[PDB]
Amino acid sequence: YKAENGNVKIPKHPKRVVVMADGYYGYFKTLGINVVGAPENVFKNPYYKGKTNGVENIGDGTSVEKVIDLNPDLIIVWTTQGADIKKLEKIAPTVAVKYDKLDNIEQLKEFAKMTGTEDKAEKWLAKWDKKVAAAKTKIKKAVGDKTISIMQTNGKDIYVFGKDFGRGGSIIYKDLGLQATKLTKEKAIDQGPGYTSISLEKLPDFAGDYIFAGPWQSGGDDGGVFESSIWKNLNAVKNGHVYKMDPIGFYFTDPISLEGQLEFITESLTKL
Repeated sequence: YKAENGNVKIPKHPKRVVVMADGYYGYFKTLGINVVGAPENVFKNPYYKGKTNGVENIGDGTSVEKVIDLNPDLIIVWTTQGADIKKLEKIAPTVAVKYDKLDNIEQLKEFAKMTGTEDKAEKWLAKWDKKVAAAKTKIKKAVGDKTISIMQTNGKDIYVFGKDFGRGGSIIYKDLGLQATKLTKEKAIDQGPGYTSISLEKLPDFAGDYIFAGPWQSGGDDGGVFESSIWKNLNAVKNGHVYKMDPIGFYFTDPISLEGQLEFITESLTKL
């Protein structure tokens, strides 16, 4: 059908897709499309491997040779993935998808039109819109109108995320309608491209009543922030309103990964 990389007619009702874009794997596994290969991370996501990977192979997303051997019938990859968009076309209809062009929820609706299973898609949106109801209440009835901030650490820099950049932020601020610090909203939501880099200095400005902290990438030095003097000085840390966050798990935004995401947020704010 139509695409950012020229209209390259796709076979309706495929049966062998190679999701080159890790992020979009959970979207196909949910819709029903049979995937035949996905990059590294896909198997490293808890929400994924944790319970899904019947017949899919690996490959970081470069070896243009491993892609053929899987004899796909559809090659769906990010526009800026990194692999030559022309070469992959030499294997099977290759549909390039612009990163963040679409939404997060709407992005699954597209992958439903592109294929031909809207009935399996609309079936999910029902379950989602439903879980949210429960959660939105249970939460508000257990946290009132406090301030919840999502932030990750990278060296000496900290990224206090808002509503537009992943990390459950779509869940926290949109799907849950929870409020953040007047500053997190002022620079990470009502402005920023989704996040706001900071330092150990600018922290008691963002740190809300509850924190969803966690490292930037799995395996490595936390930077010394979570082990700093100002971080443990905060009020949110004291009361015990800090919940680590698995980066590999919180990096996706597909359906399967969101359910686990929101679910984590829920118990992390309803326990006594």
